[PDB]
Amino acid sequence: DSWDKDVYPEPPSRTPAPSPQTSLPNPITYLTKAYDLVVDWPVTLVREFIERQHAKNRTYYYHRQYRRVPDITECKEGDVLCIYEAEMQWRRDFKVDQEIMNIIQERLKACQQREGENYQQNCAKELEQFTKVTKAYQDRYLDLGAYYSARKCLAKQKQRMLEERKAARQ
Amino acid sequence: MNIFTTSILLIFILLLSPILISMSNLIKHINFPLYTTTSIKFSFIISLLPLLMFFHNNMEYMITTWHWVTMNSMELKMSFKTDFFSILFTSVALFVTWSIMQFSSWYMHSD
Amino acid sequence: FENKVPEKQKLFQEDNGMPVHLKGGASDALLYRATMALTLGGTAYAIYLLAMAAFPK
Amino acid sequence: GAHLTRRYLWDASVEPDPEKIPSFPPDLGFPERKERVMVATQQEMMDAQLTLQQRDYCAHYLIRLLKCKRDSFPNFLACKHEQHDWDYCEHLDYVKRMKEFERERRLLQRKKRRALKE
Amino acid sequence: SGYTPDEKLRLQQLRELRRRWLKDQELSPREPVLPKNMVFKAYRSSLFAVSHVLIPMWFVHYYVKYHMATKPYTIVSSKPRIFPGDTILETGEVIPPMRDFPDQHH
Amino acid sequence: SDAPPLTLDGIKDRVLYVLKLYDKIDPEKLSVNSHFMKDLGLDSLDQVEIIMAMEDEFGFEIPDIDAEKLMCPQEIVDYIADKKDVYE
Amino acid sequence: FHMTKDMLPGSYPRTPEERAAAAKKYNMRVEDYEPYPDDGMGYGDYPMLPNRSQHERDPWYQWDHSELRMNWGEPIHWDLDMYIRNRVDTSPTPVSWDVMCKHLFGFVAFMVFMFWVGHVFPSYQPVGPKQYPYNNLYLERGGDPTKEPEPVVHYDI
Amino acid sequence: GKRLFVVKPSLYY
Amino acid sequence: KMELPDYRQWKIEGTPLETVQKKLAARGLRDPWARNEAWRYMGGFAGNITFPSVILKGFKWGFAAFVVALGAEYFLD
Amino acid sequence: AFCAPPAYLTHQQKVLRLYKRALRHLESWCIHRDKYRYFACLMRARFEEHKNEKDMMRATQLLREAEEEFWQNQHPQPYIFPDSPGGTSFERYECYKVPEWCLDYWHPSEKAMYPDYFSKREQWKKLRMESWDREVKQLQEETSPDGIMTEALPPARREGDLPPLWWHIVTRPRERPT
Amino acid sequence: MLCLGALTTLFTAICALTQNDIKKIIAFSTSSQLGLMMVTLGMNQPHLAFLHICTHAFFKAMLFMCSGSIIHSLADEQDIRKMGNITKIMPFTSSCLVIGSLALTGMPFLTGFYSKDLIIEAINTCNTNAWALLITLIATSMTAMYSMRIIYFVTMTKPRFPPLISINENDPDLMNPIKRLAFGSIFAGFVISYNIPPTSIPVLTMPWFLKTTALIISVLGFLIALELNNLTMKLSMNKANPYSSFSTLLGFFPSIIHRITPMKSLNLSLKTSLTL
Amino acid sequence: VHIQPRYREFPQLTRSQVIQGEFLSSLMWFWILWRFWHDSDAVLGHFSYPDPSQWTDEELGIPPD
Amino acid sequence: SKYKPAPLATLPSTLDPAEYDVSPETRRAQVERLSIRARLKREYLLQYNDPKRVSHIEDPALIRWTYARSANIYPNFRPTPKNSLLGAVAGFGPLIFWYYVFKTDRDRKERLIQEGKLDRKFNISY
Ligand SMILES: CCCCCCCCCCCCCCCCCC(=O)OC[C@H](COP(=O)(O)OCCN)OC(=O)CCCCCCCCCCCCCCCCC
Repeated sequence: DSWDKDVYPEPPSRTPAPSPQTSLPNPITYLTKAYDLVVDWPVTLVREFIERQHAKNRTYYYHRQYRRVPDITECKEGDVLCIYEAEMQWRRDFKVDQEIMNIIQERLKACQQREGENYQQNCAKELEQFTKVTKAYQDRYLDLGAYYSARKCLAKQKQRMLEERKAARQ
Repeated sequence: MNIFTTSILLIFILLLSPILISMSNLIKHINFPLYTTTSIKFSFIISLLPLLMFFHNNMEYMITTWHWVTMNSMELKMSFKTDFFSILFTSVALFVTWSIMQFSSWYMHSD
Repeated sequence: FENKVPEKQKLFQEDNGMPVHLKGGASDALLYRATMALTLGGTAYAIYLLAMAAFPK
Repeated sequence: GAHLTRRYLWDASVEPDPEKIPSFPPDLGFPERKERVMVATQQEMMDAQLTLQQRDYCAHYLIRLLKCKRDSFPNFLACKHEQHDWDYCEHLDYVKRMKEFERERRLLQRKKRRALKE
Repeated sequence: SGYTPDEKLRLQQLRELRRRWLKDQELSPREPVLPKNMVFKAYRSSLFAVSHVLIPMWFVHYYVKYHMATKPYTIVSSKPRIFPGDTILETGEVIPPMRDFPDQHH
Repeated sequence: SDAPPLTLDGIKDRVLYVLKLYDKIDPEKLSVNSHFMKDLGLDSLDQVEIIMAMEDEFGFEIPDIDAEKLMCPQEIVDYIADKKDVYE
Repeated sequence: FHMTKDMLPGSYPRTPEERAAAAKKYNMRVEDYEPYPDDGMGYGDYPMLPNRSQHERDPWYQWDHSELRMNWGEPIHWDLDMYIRNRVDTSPTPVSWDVMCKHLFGFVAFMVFMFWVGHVFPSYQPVGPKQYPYNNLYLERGGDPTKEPEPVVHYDI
Repeated sequence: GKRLFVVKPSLYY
Repeated sequence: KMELPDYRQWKIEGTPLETVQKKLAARGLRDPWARNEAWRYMGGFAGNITFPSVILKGFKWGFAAFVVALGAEYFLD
Repeated sequence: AFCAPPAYLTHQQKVLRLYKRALRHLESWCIHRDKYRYFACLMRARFEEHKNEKDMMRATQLLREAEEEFWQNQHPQPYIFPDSPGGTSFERYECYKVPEWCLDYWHPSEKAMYPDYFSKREQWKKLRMESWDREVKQLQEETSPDGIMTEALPPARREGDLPPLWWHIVTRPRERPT
Repeated sequence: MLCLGALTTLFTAICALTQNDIKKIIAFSTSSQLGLMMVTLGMNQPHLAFLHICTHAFFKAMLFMCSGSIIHSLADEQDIRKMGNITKIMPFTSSCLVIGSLALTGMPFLTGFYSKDLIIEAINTCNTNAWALLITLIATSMTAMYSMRIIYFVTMTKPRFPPLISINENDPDLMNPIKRLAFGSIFAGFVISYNIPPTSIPVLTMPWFLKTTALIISVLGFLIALELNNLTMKLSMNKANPYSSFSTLLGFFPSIIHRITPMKSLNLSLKTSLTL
Repeated sequence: VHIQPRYREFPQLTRSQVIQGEFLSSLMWFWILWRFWHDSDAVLGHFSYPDPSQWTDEELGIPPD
Repeated sequence: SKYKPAPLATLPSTLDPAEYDVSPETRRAQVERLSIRARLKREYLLQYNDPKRVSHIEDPALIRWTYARSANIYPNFRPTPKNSLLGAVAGFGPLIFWYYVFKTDRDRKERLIQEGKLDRKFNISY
């Protein structure tokens, strides 16, 4: 499992004990035992062979990290070099933000499927999280257009800040 | 949690098997209607297995087999909602289609 | 209003074998089954109510 | 039913409508009225995963029937007694609803008699 | 009226050639010139089960366990029904039972 | 299996069977070459009824113009054979 | 090919000799040929064949174009592609077109009017509402746990 | 059996 | 080949076609296709099929199996 | 089908067509066989009692009134034979009625799969090859210089000769090829 | 949804009383039951609708398979006017056809009882449109009537087919799937309905005329259609009426709509867009 | 499997078809009779629908007048 | 009780009154029509049954139909007030109608967002 519960949370499973009041055999248990003994053992043997071959030939890969270039707010008008630097930095942050929203939506769908009927009550805290992240995404990226850019995002943020400042006057 | 998904995907794989057989250039040697009828009846049995499991524990499943594409904040993934309606209609449709396939092998002869 | 007597005078003198109470068509047969189904059902319901008056709890 | 033709043909002032039920205070005519008591509480409701439609005052019988079915899943014809208990609880709830309907209908008739007496 | 002698003679000759053309549509006994059964339960249905069912079982189950459970939120199930009197396998605690059930008329 | 093929002799036998079951034609005078008005003495309404009987037997409709063209059981047999492709 | 401008369609005929030439080109009779009115709609000398679909043609006849039910060389209707057998039908009906239209409209209006009648006069049972505990399931339907709702009280009867 | 020749297009290509 | 029956067995007696023939002879009319039509009312088709005979097909053996099952339940319990 | 329609239908042809259509719609209405036979004998009596009309303008007027009554009293859903147009199995096997000229386009391998049938096939093609010139000559002889011309075709009027334009009639695909 | 489903089940039952092709009759039966399912979804009962999905699937599969065996035995003959005496000439097909007709009409404790009867109980005992209720009950009665029409004109009376008997239903590839679908249409509704987890709780406290409503209207529908069929057997011609013409010509909806909408659409296309 | 066609007589009926048709019809009728004997909730239910008029004003709790 | 024909449900060819009031001029017209049909049928049958033919049979009627429907319309088009008005309506009226529909909806939407009354629930990918 390459994933972890700090980013993909999951409540611990609480399954009930089998309490068969009837005397009839359970075909589910019979078929599960037969399915394990016939299917799961050869599959896990093949997977163990594959994993020991991987351990024989093990390699490593790294996750690239970019240092922070100067932001577009300190960028001079018309100097296209650091304009390009801040623009590609903003594009990288935009793609990361898209994936952040993807994780949050996946978490919400997982909550709904796990809770089933009780999704109106037990999904409340990540529904609030989804509402907050959706509101912030609408504050930073909505209505930019097809040619979204760091300059357009900054203009939208400046307009919204001016509106909030004017509303804070009274 | 593995037998359920394996059974559902085996239903789909058993359905797609006669199509690959049809494009595999051995229909001229094998009995395709009988082969497909046996495929549908086996799909019916491996569809009865999650029917019994849902009749026991009433578990509803969501299986995300394949991630198709990611477009900004919208992630198109090939997902199956194995639900009460899905399981029961799958079993009923497979039984009915097995009957129709045998009836078709009888009916659409000299074709 | 139009004189439709002679055309209805042809639909009843046909010697087709149906008795006089059934020559008019399917409406009359439906109505005769209807008056059988509530008279006999009513009579059977009548003798049950009389028996319930006859035998207290 | 006879209530429909009496409302739509005889009079609609004394015969009620199904929306605003009750239209009278609950203590009117009852010297004391006890709160309706429920067996199951929200924790076993959530653990039994009942549908919000069926989380009514027979949820305890519903949980008993579901537990019987999950235990004796083979030989599914084994919870007839629990099914009858749950159905009779639902029948009692339906009779309670009819009692409330007839009570407020007679209260509407009493209001008409009061208005005629005034 | 009936067939004219112009047309009755034509249909007699046309149908006579129609019999000959349909006669020639027949096939010779050598036509066309093309250049371990056991029982049904032991061979016909057993070889199908170990090839068209058992072999796809293994490839599917490898993808289900080692390529679906490794991704985080792929196989998600609703929580199982927990009734009073049940015992949790993972936790080990017992949920307390219901109330005293005042109504037992039926 | 189903739908056995037709034969010329079977078609002739069935056509003569229905023409024998017709009341206005005496079965002793009836032959395969007996003309419907010349030596059987029928009329055009009887011709239409005969064609309808053959149609109701063999389960398919003879079109109208061929129907007035057909006038003896030999012609009717030939038409049935030509329509259903009975070469023997 | 070998089709020239004297066999291709031309302009609207004015003189009777032009009309006869157009009829001979379209392989019709002079009396039967009748071109479209000269309203400048691009029809030219193309004939006004009667607006009858191909369904009404004789089906027992061996047409040269059996799918189109047409012979070879006969003039083709301007609206062939809409009057083919896969498309609009103009065949006579056993009951008149206006009778069918008024019967359909009367049926639809009767259904709509009686649906409105049933909506203003609903049919139900002599019962009250369904009783639901815990403030009509306030927390189950998604209410705020911190806020305290107005209590909904149901009494035994 | 009396089998008859069936006419088919060129499926060889 | 397939052999036809003898057309002379196709008669009119005891048939709704006789009823039709009497009704036509009351009007001075004769029906000539009656003998051709008569094969549907003779032999194995000569019987009045009724709706109880259609619905209650197998009802005798169903009732017998029901009584046997009731006796088996009584003997087991 | 096998006979080409004339310029106009005669009065007798119209009367017989109306009689057949009326009896078909009569059996469609009657369903039951004894009822159909009774009402068909009644309709035959009607046609017989209007048979011997001598005016022929009264006959045309009676035909007009009879067809108006037929259009008023016809079955909305009449019985159509399955092989007849408008039927259920009409034109069902046209997807299998493959024309005979694709055998000219088969490969030598598929031709070698059926040797003697194909030998009979070139025999038929060569017979068509002489008969075509003979029949063009005959059809040029048979054409009248001017006047009425119908769709009927002459037969072969001498020995060793075939009826003109015989190929598309004789070598048509079978009604049930498969 | 409630009004639309009631309208379509009423209309398709109306068409199915006077349709003559057996596949057309059972297709309008399919559309009527689909309308009943749309009514059930108009009420807050989706699980009853899905139960009737499974029930109707079993019924229509076996009904069309039996009809196809009749057609293949009678050499592509499709309408009921050229059938008859099926109870004696084809006993297996007639028996399974009768089983399907009874189960579709709602003979008790078959597959149809556990969905259709609960649907009628729900519509009778919940607050809905009154006219939709009345035409739904009428549609159930007419379902009984056209099932009786099929049973009469196919399995009863005298033979009306062409004389040459090519009847051979002895093939196991024909017999076995009809047998499996008959086992389904007898027991599958019981098995499924007793295996359903309890959702969308029903009401069972109701008067006798609101409880046995579906059975009563099925019985009267069978009786009315039996008397109508006996009158059609009776030697008398009645003049046709616009009600029968409307029902036979599918309410004139195909003729009117399929002639006016393609005509104006294609005429607008050619005479305006392309040309003009 | 194949059987000889008949021209105008009743066809010869094999035993397998009549026995299996009778078996299916008898099985359906046995199932209906068995379920009607065991759980006869097809008629009247088992709940005895009350009459609202016979209820008393004291248990309905209206003020007396 | 009279059949009323329509453009979509035409009059039957044997219920029309012209077939019963027939004239010798009409009979000669149908004789001539049969003659023309027979000549065309004979020509097509000769071309169809020719064995030396190694191509499809061209149809001058189809060629004329395609030419009239495609390449002759603008040579035979003359501007009249009627078709000028028809072209102006068919080329501008739908455009103006959809302009006003979309402009009204978009102006209402823009007004709602600028006054803040319209909320966007989870619309993040527009
Ligand atoms: C109580 C409330 C009641 C509410 C009621 C509401 C009613 C809504 C009705 C919505 C649908 C109306 C339009 C339906 C058109 C159907 C046309 C069609 O497919 O007709 C088929 C017909 C040929 O079929 P037919 O002749 O009937 O049968 C074969 C027998 N030889 O003809 C053909 O096949 C012709 C070939 C096609 C020609 C082109 C058609 C283009 C259509 C474009 C339509 C665009 C607009 C659609 C708007 C839909 C709005 C919902």
